[PDB]
Amino acid sequence: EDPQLLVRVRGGQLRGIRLKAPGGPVSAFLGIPFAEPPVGSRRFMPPEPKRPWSGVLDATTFQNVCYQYVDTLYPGFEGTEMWNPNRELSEDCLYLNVWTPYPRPASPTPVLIWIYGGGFYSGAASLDVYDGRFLAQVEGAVLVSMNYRVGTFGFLALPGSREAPGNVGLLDQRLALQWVQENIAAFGGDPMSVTLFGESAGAASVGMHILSLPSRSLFHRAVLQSGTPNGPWATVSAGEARRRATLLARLVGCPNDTELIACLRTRPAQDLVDHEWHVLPQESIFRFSFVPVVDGDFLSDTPEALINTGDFQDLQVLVGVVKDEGSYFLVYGVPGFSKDNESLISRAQFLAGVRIGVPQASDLAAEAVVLHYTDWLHPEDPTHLRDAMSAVVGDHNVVCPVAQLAGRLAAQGARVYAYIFEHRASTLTWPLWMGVPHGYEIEFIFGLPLDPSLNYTTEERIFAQRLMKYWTNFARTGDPNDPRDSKSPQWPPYTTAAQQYVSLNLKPLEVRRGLRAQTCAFWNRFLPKLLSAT
Amino acid sequence: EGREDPQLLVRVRGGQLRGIRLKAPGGPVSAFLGIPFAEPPVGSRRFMPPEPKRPWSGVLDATTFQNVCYQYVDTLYPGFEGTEMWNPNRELSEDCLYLNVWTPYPRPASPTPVLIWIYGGGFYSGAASLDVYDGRFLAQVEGAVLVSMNYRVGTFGFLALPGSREAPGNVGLLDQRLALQWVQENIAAFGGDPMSVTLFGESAGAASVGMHILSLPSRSLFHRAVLQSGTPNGPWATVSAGEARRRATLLARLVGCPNDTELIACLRTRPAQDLVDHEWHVLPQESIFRFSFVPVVDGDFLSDTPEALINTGDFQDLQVLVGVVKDEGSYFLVYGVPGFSKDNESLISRAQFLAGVRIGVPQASDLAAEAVVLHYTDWLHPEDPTHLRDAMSAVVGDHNVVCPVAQLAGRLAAQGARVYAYIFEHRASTLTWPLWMGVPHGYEIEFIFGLPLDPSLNYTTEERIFAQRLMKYWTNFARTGDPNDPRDSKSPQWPPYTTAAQQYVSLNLKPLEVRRGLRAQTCAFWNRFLPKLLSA
Ligand SMILES: C[N+](C)(C)CCCCCCCCCC[n+]1c(-c2ccccc2)c2cc(N)ccc2c2ccc(N)cc21
Ligand SMILES: C[N+](C)(C)CCCCCCCCCC[n+]1c(-c2ccccc2)c2cc(N)ccc2c2ccc(N)cc21
Ligand SMILES: *[C@@H]1O[C@H](CO[C@@H]2O[C@@H](C)[C@@H](O)[C@@H](O)[C@@H]2O)[C@@H](O)[C@H](O)[C@H]1NC(C)=O
Ligand SMILES: *[C@@H]1O[C@H](CO)[C@@H](O)[C@H](O)[C@H]1NC(C)=O
Ligand SMILES: *[C@@H]1O[C@H](CO)[C@@H](O)[C@H](O)[C@H]1NC(C)=O
Ligand SMILES: [Cl-]
Ligand SMILES: [Cl-]
Repeated sequence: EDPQLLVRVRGGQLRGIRLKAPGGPVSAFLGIPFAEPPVGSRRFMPPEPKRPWSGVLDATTFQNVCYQYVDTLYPGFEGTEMWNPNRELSEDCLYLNVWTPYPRPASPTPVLIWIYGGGFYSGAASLDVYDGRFLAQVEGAVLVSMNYRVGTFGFLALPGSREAPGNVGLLDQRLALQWVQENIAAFGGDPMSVTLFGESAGAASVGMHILSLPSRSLFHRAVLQSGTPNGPWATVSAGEARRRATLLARLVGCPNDTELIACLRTRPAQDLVDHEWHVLPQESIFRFSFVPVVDGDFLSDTPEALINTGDFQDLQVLVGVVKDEGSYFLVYGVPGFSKDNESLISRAQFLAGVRIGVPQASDLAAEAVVLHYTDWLHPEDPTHLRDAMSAVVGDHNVVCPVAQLAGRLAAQGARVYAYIFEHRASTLTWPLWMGVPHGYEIEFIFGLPLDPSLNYTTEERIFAQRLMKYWTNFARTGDPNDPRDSKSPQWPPYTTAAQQYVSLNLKPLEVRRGLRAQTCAFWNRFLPKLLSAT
Repeated sequence: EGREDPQLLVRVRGGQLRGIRLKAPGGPVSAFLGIPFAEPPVGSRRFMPPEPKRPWSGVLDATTFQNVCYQYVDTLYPGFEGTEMWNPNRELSEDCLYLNVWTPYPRPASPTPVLIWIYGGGFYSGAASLDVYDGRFLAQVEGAVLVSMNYRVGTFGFLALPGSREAPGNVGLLDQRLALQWVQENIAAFGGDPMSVTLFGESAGAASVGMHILSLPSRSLFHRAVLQSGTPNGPWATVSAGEARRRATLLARLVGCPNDTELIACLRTRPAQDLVDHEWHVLPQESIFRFSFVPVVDGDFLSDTPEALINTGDFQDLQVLVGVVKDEGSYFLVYGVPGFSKDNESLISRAQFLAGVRIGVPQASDLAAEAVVLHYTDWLHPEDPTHLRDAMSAVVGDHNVVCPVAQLAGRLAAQGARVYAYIFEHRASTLTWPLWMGVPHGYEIEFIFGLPLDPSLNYTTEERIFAQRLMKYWTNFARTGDPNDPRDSKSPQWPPYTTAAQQYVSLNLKPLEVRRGLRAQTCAFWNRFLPKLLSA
């Protein structure tokens, strides 16, 4: 045995495993259950806390991945496989993971809680890019990551019903957060300093915890990477959720809510996943079938209303985007795009792409988008049109929604820091035209380049160390700047006045002003006004 | 005759004329001023098409400028050179259809290309006798034969009751056309080549030139054209027959008048000054860069809207030179946008900006106005007074001149014409308007005409060299349809404007510089998006 790998939490004893990190050992407690398996009659229902266990629970291996659709667009392709489940799929998946320095910290250490992305229909805390050993070893951080239900299992809703209230996947995350308040101290973590961070749907999830009162007492700071609670894809109305739920029911042979849900519960998991994608209202990209719902409960109102009228006085937030938020999504549905060629498109393909990229847009609105992104000096140039289609998708779904959030949070009392990540991993396997795709800053924040066997450049390894510092400094103090180091340059807070943000790349920090200011004014101020009349 | 300068006696279709020998910096020039080309359009001729001037007896004296067409006189800034320089400099009268001719002295031995100037003034003012349109420099230095004509403005030249016989509209344009025919028939007597006539004009004059390009009967009277800061298409150069009818009958009511015959007959009994006194009271909304009586789409002179005509016209054998000045809109702001004055910096608030936009784009809906505001707002400093002031200027300039010009250059180029484009960026050292206005509408004219060559005018030496360059460009273009000088490979060339490369040059003290895209993004907003917003 080894007293450093043995811990006692409210539900019982656990035994972790000593793991090897480039510069030393780390303690890892993997696959800890935080809820009763949400199986059988518990499908679609809120999670219940895990009942106490006897003996020493083995926490040396990752638990199962929540049941979800598996990507098959590019079989054998590293670029896609790296996001696919790396453990058995099962509805019994509510487990979390903890990494801590070895030996366990002498004094309470700030805690970082990761919430993965995957459009609310996929993902898992066991993926290699979320490996928390690096942050634990190098920065002495206590890192936690939980699995939460996705797809229909976590978000199918029949608003108002008792058996399928919606947002249970968000409640899974919340329960994991409560578990941290109650047990993290046993691992040397400071429950009084918990920072949530996540990417994409994970970022939107973090945003939702910021906007839901019951979550606010479970964390202190937040980081949203390439994702927000507001925006066109992160939420749906109660009406739209009901529509999709009943439509999915129909597609699988079911059928009063109770009856419908009861029948949905008798169906095999893969049956539900098989039809998940057939409930989307129009042909589109960056749209997901089962996502959080404005239930008037977890979310008292739309994220839009909540961020416009919220008081964020004592909150510190770090937000940012990658250089090419939209490239990735284009190959999943826009005619003319592929990872295998340059994807130089025609102007016609561009107008077609926009209708798919902004599925909710009227013809006039679509026209405005086209006229705004067309480069009138080279209106027919294939390369510009291709890069413009990427920008439309990235701006509409991430950048502008992020600019919007940064602005409201800053205007309403929060301390905000913003960035744009611009370094493309030397090991990226997607084509060059995609630039720095959605999700590729993660491996750097988690510190993977510090693993010699991964073949990153020496520069990349120094870069990752910088980023890890920023994130952990932010977790420690609510300020990413190094408290002691007297000449940086400094990363200034983001404000509505100066709108300052920094570029994260191999070069030293560079301060810039206005995050796609003109273009986001188009998306955030004009387009809305357009559709509410037309 | 007997003792007179034999070089100043000339005969034209209507009779004998005696000109005057004038002095130009580098030598003498011949000037024939105040030649009548039409019967005085007075009394029962008011509002009617011009009739050719009947022959006269004896030697008509053509040594001084004739009357200025009856028009509104600006008094916004009494005593101010900036405004006075455009005011009438001869007696006002409805008897005003006269033209002027400048030629080298002695008159050219072989046929010389002819340049015909058509003045601007929003179709409500102007005169060919203003100092900035003095043709002596172009005649003396480039050996050009320059002609300029007065044409009726305001109600006298554009009030129309479409379909009627007594006030068909566009008579001011017909006055111009009659002067062009007069040139075809008589310019040879002065040594001008009737087979090489280039029309050039600025603002309403440029719009006029554009309308001659779009009206078949005028096409046989000229060969090349220059449009400076103006176009026949755009929001101010024309009105629909319905709108002209409305304005004319409203003006009729305002002066006590009331069937078209009755109305027009009553209008003809009214004193000229009474018509001018109510001219401005017929505009549909509060606005700037909008004029009461302008060319009407009558389905005659203009068979269709200038927009339709430039989109479907064949401009195969046409060479055109077009351009704008650096700050087309500044000037207009002081005539109606609250917060703007020539006497202070005109730093404005964001609220004043939104209000200025409603006045500057008077025909825009609330949604359209918001679109303009959102497009011109600098979101990094949305409240900065200086940027707002400069943005208000840009809105007015782009909507009324720059984008309409870009639209025109594009259609002409795509449809067979040879087009050359420029942006004039030099501010006269002698300008009396405040610095914030930059290079205002109309201030490139004194340079094209060569005034800086006159020592007494106090222009800098560089300005004088600049003027000489411009005169060369314009006359080269008039001679060959190409502004470039064949005997000179050093000076960078001025490339034609094409839909593909969209090249145009900057005209300033520096040597020519080629640029691409004339306000391409912003004009796409005005020319492609705003309209579509309108179709809903
Ligand atoms: C009116 N009505 C609803 C009847 C028809 C209207 C068409 C709207 C649906 C389009 C959804 C966007 C394409 C996504 N899309 C589809 C799909 C869904 C419906 C139609 C065509 C394709 C897909 C389908 C299956 N079975 C399995 C995997 C995938 C898939 C996987 C990943 C991903 N990112 C997108 C995907
Ligand atoms: C529907 N209803 C008729 C009841 C109201 C609509 C009237 C709005 C018209 C505003 C015209 C823009 C200001 C021009 N504007 C006006 C004027 C016209 C109407 C109302 C207020 C001012 C002016 C007035 C007089 N008497 C004499 C000279 C000038 C003037 C002179 C030069 C210039 N460039 C512009 C000028
Ligand atoms: C600039 O001027 C605008 C127009 O006001 C006129 O000019 C000023 C200088 C005074 O002489 C006044 O009597 C005139 O009516 C003003 O509306 C504007 O506020 C002025 N700008 C500022 C803020 O100084
Ligand atoms: C790229 O491949 C896609 C599908 O494989 C195809 O539709 C498109 O035309 C190709 N583009 C190029 C660069 O040829
Ligand atoms: C030109 O300058 C002279 C010398 O100062 C002055 O007497 C004259 O009035 C000026 N004339 C002009 C055009 O301003
Ligand atoms: Cl005016
Ligand atoms: Cl006025």
